Amino acid sequence: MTGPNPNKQAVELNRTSLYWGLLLIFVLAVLFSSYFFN
Amino acid sequence: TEGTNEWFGVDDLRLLAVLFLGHWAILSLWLGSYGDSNEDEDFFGEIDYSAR
Amino acid sequence: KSQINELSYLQVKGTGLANRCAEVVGEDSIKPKPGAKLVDMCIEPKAWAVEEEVGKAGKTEKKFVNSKVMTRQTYTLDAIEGPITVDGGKITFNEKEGIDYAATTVQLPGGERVPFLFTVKDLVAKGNGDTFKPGFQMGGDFNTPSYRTGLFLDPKGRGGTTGYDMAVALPALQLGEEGDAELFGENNKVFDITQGRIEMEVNKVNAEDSEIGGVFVATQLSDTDMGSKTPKKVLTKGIFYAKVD
Amino acid sequence: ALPWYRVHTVVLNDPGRLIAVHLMHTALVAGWAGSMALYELAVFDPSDPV
Amino acid sequence: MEALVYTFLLIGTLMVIFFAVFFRETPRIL
Amino acid sequence: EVQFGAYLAVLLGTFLPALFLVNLFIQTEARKAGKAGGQDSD
Amino acid sequence: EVQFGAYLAVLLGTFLPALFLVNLFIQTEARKAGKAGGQDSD
Amino acid sequence: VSLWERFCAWITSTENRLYIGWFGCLMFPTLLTATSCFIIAFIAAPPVDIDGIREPVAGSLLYGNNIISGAVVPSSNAIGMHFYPIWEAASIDEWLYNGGPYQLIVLHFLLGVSAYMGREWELSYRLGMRPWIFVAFSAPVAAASAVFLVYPIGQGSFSDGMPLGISGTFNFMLVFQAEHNILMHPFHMAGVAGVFGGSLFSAMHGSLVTSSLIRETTENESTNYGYKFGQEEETYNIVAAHGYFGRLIFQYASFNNSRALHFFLALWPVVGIWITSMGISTMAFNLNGFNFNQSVVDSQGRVINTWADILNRANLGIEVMHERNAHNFPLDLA
Amino acid sequence: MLTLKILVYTTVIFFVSLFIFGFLSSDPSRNPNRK
Ligand code: CLA
Ligand code: CLA
Ligand code: CLA
Ligand code: CLA
Ligand SMILES: CC(C)=CCC/C(C)=C/CC/C(C)=C/CC/C(C)=C/CC/C(C)=C/CC/C(C)=C/CC/C(C)=C/CC/C(C)=C/CC/C(C)=C/CC1=CC(=O)C(C)=C(C)C1=O
Ligand SMILES: CCCCCCCCCCCCCCCC(=O)OC[C@H](CO[C@@H]1O[C@H](CS(=O)(=O)O)[C@@H](O)[C@H](O)[C@H]1O)OC(=O)CCCCCCCCCCCCCCC
Ligand SMILES: CCCCCCCCCCCCCCCC(=O)OC[C@H](COP(=O)(O)OC[C@@H](O)CO)OC(=O)CCCCCCCCCCCCCCC
Ligand SMILES: CC1=C(/C=C/C(C)=C/C=C/C(C)=C/C=C/C=C(C)/C=C/C=C(C)/C=C/C2=C(C)CCCC2(C)C)C(C)(C)CCC1
Ligand code: OEX
Ligand SMILES: [Fe+2]
Repeated sequence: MTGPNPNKQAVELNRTSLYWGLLLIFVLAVLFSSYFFN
Repeated sequence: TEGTNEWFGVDDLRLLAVLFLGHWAILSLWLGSYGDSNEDEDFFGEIDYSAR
Repeated sequence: KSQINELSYLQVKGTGLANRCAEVVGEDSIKPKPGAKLVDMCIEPKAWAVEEEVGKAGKTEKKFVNSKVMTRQTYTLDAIEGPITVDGGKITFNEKEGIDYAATTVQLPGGERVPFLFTVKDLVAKGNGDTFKPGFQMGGDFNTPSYRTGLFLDPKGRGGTTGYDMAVALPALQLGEEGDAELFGENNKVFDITQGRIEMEVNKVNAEDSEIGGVFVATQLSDTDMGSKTPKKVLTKGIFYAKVD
Repeated sequence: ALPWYRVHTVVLNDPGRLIAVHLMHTALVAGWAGSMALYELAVFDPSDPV
Repeated sequence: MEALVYTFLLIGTLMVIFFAVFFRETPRIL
Repeated sequence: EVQFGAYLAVLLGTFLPALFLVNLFIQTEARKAGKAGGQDSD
Repeated sequence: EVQFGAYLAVLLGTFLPALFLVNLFIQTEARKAGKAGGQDSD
Repeated sequence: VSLWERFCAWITSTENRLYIGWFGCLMFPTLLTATSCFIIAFIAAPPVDIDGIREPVAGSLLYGNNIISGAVVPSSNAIGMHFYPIWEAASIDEWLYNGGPYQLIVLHFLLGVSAYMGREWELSYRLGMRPWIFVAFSAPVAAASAVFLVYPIGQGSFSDGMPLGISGTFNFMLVFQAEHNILMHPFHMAGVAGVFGGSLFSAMHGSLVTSSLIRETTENESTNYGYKFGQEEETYNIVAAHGYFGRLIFQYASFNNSRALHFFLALWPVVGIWITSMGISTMAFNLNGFNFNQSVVDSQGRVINTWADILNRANLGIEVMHERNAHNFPLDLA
Repeated sequence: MLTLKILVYTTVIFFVSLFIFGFLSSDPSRNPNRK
């Protein structure tokens, strides 16, 4: 190895942006399912 | 020809030059350190710690 | 040859020599006697070809692609006996005994494995003239038996003369008036006999040694596993050798 | 404190890990083209190329 | 189509064997 | 007749990205509970 | 002929519990980086 | 200073990630070739004539198998005991038909496992350890060489060797039962006692340590975090677990010595698998197990059945059905 | 098929010779006791 990277950061996702990203996936799953099942 | 009674499976003459150049190419590496040493230096141990 | 007969058994084994037919030396004529009986006819094919649908530039006419044999050195026939009867117009041969079948398997492009029984059983040869000559050329029909004798058991355990006759681990197929008649073809095992046409051609004879040998060409039909598939036409070529006595 | 759409910007001031990342995209592109072509040979049928 | 799942389970099992040997949490005294 | 690869498209198109977004939230709350130093940091 | 509900059994039997065990590890390392107070806690 | 001394210093260095050693010079090339051929032959390999009757048995995944049924098929009955490498096969298609990769995998396996065993010796020498972990590993090396090497030798063919698979294992065990009667043989009896006993004393020793752990944690955190790595304090009251088992059976049946205790855990399985692997070996040369068929008779002389006669009728069912086409003559001499 | 065969005898007696001349390289003296 070498030394520890000084470019370590942390990732954040608040409770607000969770519900956006969940609803984004389910609505895209509702929309595109009917075409994939054909 | 499988069940021929030939030495080390050497079917053709070309496979010998493979064997001789394999043992000797590492033998010559080995003689670069453990060769050309004194063949007349003893010990009364069970194990020798002479040199490299 | 007699050169092969010089060797002992330990010098031949493992060398692939016993597979190969002899090489007859020189050309002359030999006349078959009244009681003439053929002694050591061996047949060995050197090339195989299976009739397929070939991919030409724009067309798909049937042509022979060759194939690589995968059973190793077990293809040669040997020790084939038979009397040489003299009809007036044409000398004839009818084989009687000897090892006259050699099962083998060749592989096509694509990975398909085609087994076929290579045989000369019940051969009726007919050739021009009476005496064997370097221009002599005989041939005729032979009967191919099936590749499997009827007591062969398939993976489910079904044969023609033994075994079950229904899908033994599918017990709900024989329910109803129809039964299992949808898969009827894979239950009925039918022993099949087809025809084959070999064409031999003597070109080198010894008369001082009474042994002939030349090039043949044989066509026959591959196996079907008792009606499991459509068999395919198999052409082969090679060299033979015979002792006319 | 990076958002989820800025997580891969830790490689801006790091040339040594700029390569290790660019090698990992390469190991996925090359592994695709190998495993796609293995998938296509199980599906291809050279019975009639006409 | 069926054997594609079996292959993915096998090489996927050999991945986590690779990461367990080389990226192991190295134990340290003190 | 429907395509049987669409069940794998939809149910992994739901679950795999949605389980991803849950993970970024759980480690967000763990860092906030990590710094806070009381009863949950460990 | 195979059962087409087995793809959903296996590929969710892999992914859903295995993505669960990843989450318990990521929040474990986030709490350790949360308390540590240097460059990653935030 | 020399190039060889700078290479011997690296190849015997314990400072490597994995110790290579001089046995790794022929462990790693052998086992990576046994591996890389196994993965290909298990996934993509055409069917194999095993019975020598030109009935090819499918064994790979691309030819419609699964994890359970798929297997690297042993070599042909036509080959038998002959050495069959790639260069003595005239094409790879002729090699894969006749059971090629079974000999390439097995022979590079038994060299690599007998070199993995010597590698466990070597690192014990360079670390200052007493040497004999590799003697405990002799017991699965004895058993691996019994079903892949010794049993094909005495039966005269690799086709009787063990198929590299899961369903092929149970084809191997059942056919070995009908032809050799392994269950009545006292060396399978001495290793069933080796692994039933081995799994007993494993879970019996592992419970008495975990029972007598010392308080070092709280009830919230894990039990395992009361052991700091490399500590010098003993992590369990061994007097406590001795007084428990000293009352659970009686007093004199308990090892107070932890060294003699941890030796008996290594004795019992390893001796049980040495003896078992020389059961397959002595049954490779057709010295079968016991045969008590028609042993109990009345005074009239009629045969009275026993449990061995019921066991015989199970052996007769497998004997008349194994290799159902390969036989032509009334006695399975092979 | 006689080109592959040449390649194997190279690779075998390469590593076999590393094995043979490995233990001839004063191998008992390579212990943590002394030297
Ligand atoms: C050559 C290609 C390339 C490269 C190397 C980058 C590199 C970068 N972009 Mg950029 N970008 C690109 C193309 C590229 N971009 C294109 C084409 C667009 C238009 C869509 C954008 C739009 C864009 C925006 C709007 C932003 C960036 C940002 C960034 C930075 C961080 C990326 C990040 O955090 O994402 C992390 C991404 C994830 C954690 C998940 C993304 C999930 C995606 C949407 C779906 C999954 C991807 C899918 C599997 C890919 C299939 C392959 C397909 C590309 C063929 C980084 C410097 C950010 C930036 O400016 O840095 C400060 C930013 O805000 N990019
Ligand atoms: C280095 C480790 C190693 C070892 C031990 C083997 C061993 C073997 N391989 Mg393998 N192989 C290896 C690496 C190795 N392989 C690698 C890295 C590859 C990838 C290229 C392969 C690829 C490969 C293939 C593709 C095949 C083999 C095959 C074989 C077998 C026969 C090969 C042969 O003729 O050996 C040559 C051996 C010798 C000439 C003998 C050397 C022994 C020396 C001379 C020591 C003896 C000392 C002597 C007795 C002292 C006498 C003193 C005197 C005074 C009397 C054999 C089990 C074949 C096989 O298994 O087919 C079934 C086969 O087809 N191998
Ligand atoms: C089954 C494998 C095996 C293993 C793991 C060991 C392990 C050991 N042997 Mg040993 N040995 C063995 C078999 C084995 N032996 C056999 C069969 C013989 C008789 C030929 C010997 C003769 C022998 C002597 C004379 C010496 C050792 C020594 C040693 C120790 C150090 C390693 C060393 O330098 O030996 C080198 C390794 C060998 C000699 C055997 C190599 C075995 C290979 C890896 C696998 C088996 C292949 C087969 C036997 C070779 C056939 C070749 C042919 C096909 C061409 C170690 C405990 C040394 C020691 O410490 O003694 C105190 C020592 O001086 N051994
Ligand atoms: C209650 C039922 C019972 C029990 C407990 C046993 C117990 C046993 N039987 Mg038995 N048996 C039974 C019923 C039973 N039998 C019945 C009913 C039959 C008749 C069908 C048989 C027929 C039978 C046969 C025919 C054989 C046994 C054998 C055995 C032994 C297996 C141990 C073994 O092979 O490990 C030893 C370990 C190995 C073989 C593995 C070696 C693995 C090497 C070292 C490394 C491999 C590494 C691997 C590739 C990769 C590692 C992981 C990687 C990611 C790094 C054991 C004593 C076997 C035997 O006698 O011993 C040989 C055997 O051949 N039995
Ligand atoms: C008066 C009237 C009415 C008349 C009738 C007469 C009458 C009264 C009759 C009744 C009498 C009657 C039958 C009573 C007898 C009672 C009796 C014994 C009945 C039970 C029957 C029976 C079959 C018992 C025999 C079975 C038995 C219990 C066998 C014991 C087996 C045995 C000796 C095992 C030892 C194995 C062993 C060596 C284990 C140690 C190895 C091991 C890894 C242990 C782990 C371990 C051990 C340690 O040591 C310590 C330290 C630690 C750390 C540790 O890990
Ligand atoms: C009708 C015929 C009658 C029988 C004839 C005899 C035939 C041959 C019998 C062979 C006897 C061999 C004696 C070996 C002694 C020995 O092992 O000591 C090793 C130590 C010494 O004891 C330890 O010894 C130490 C004292 S001292 O070393 O002994 O001085 C002491 O510190 C320590 O506490 C103590 O545990 O003992 C132990 O650690 C316990 C293991 C005992 C193993 C012996 C049981 C036999 C093997 C089990 C059966 C096979 C297993 C597989 C079965 C499938
Ligand atoms: C092969 C591997 C497959 C990889 C797939 C994995 C990645 C998949 C998921 C990533 C995308 C996640 C999007 C997160 C979303 C997210 O977290 O939002 C938050 C994000 C930015 O938020 P901030 O900058 O406030 O973030 C602060 C940080 O603390 C957290 O981000 O917003 C966006 O990036 C743009 C807004 C998109 C928000 C969606 C708007 C559309 C609303 C939904 C519309 C549907 C309803 C329609 C009704 C008609
Ligand atoms: C380790 C490492 C790392 C990391 C890496 C990463 C992070 C990676 C990524 C990865 C990725 C990112 C991956 C991806 C992958 C993907 C895939 C694998 C996919 C697949 C898919 C599929 C196959 C699909 C299919 C389908 C279905 C299912 C249904 C329908 C149809 C289809 C076809 C669509 C780094 C460099 C940092 C560092 C060093 C080391
Ligand atoms: O190869 Mn496998 O199994 Ca031994 O027995 Mn004889 O050989 Mn065959 O029969 Mn039964
Ligand atoms: Fe213990």
